[PDB]
Amino acid sequence: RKKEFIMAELLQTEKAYVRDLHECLETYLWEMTSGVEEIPPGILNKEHIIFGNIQEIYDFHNNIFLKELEKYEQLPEDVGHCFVTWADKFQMYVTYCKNKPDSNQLILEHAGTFFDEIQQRHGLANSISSYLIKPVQRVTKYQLLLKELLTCCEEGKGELKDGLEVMLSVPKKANDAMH
Amino acid sequence: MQAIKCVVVGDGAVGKTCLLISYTTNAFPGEYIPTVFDNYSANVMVDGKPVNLGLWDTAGQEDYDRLRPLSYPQTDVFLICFSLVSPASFENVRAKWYPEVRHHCPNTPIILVGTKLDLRDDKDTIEKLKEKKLTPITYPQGLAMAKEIGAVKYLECSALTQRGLKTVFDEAIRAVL
Ligand SMILES: Cc1cc(NC(=O)NCCS(=O)(=O)c2ccccc2)no1
Repeated sequence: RKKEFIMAELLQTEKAYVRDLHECLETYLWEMTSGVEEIPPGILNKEHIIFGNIQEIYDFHNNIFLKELEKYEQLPEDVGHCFVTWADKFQMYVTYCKNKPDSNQLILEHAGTFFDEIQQRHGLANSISSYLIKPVQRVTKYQLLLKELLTCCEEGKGELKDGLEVMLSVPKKANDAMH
Repeated sequence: MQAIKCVVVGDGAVGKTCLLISYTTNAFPGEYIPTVFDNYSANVMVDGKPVNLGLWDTAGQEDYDRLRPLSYPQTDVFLICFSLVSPASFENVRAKWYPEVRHHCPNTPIILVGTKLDLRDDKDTIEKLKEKKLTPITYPQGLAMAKEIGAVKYLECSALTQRGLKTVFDEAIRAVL
């Protein structure tokens, strides 16, 4: 039962993450790249600095990773292999974290209430800052879920150990990349 | 309407996720303790005046010294937590949590929260502790830690019994108005 609770959370939280990145892209990013609203000169064409590579992270999770986790729904003890398979894609969290301080300062110093206006307009509970921390959260959270699986799966579970090793290494590499 | 970002930091042993889940759902999750608490906001009324309170978890990031501070900027209040039945977590307030929080957010108020109050009177826990030549963390210890770090309050709570829980977050808000 515990292994299934965890896989169920893994999947439910993955869907939410995909939903949240999607929201972020289609509200905050879209308004800027639209040219429907008037954009502060401080941030103009600096969407690459604000959102870093989050499009690419979304595409990964939305085209591939969620489809593949789903396939492991009845295979919790093997789901570490999913991460092994797709390890290279997680390197894009390294790029993302690197950029995050730059994104954050940029927003303080030069966007005033641009994003607050959009938040308010669309009626979102999450600020642009709340959406933009999520990839950092998510990348450190996977390793928690795998540890939980390790507490309740048998010695048919180096199909977790290697998954976990990957998901310990990604955030560390991201961590060690920061200026 | 006033929006409040509140970040919750501390060791894995505090039960950060559990605390937040228990506060927000009004119930200890019991069956299964989820590992994920997604950034939350909700309107509550404090001293009459309604407020939008924002809660960010930090669990998972405890080994990532340069990633954790990504969540720090523009925080209105921090909860620095330790578990009342982990002396290590308590000492970490001083050694790890307070320093990085001050280094990045020098003027942001801190509430010191001792969690797992329900285990401080628990034989099996107390015995597990006696075996390591240790005891639970008592009330004057928390007060003295709070003074040392500049906490506006030291508060104790249980996610399990809900005791002191609502108060923790009420006081997080009162420290910003
Ligand atoms: C934060 C936080 C947690 C808490 N109290 C807490 O965890 N008490 C121990 C719970 S247990 O381990 O006995 C247990 C029993 C049944 C299902 C699951 C767990 N107070 O603050």
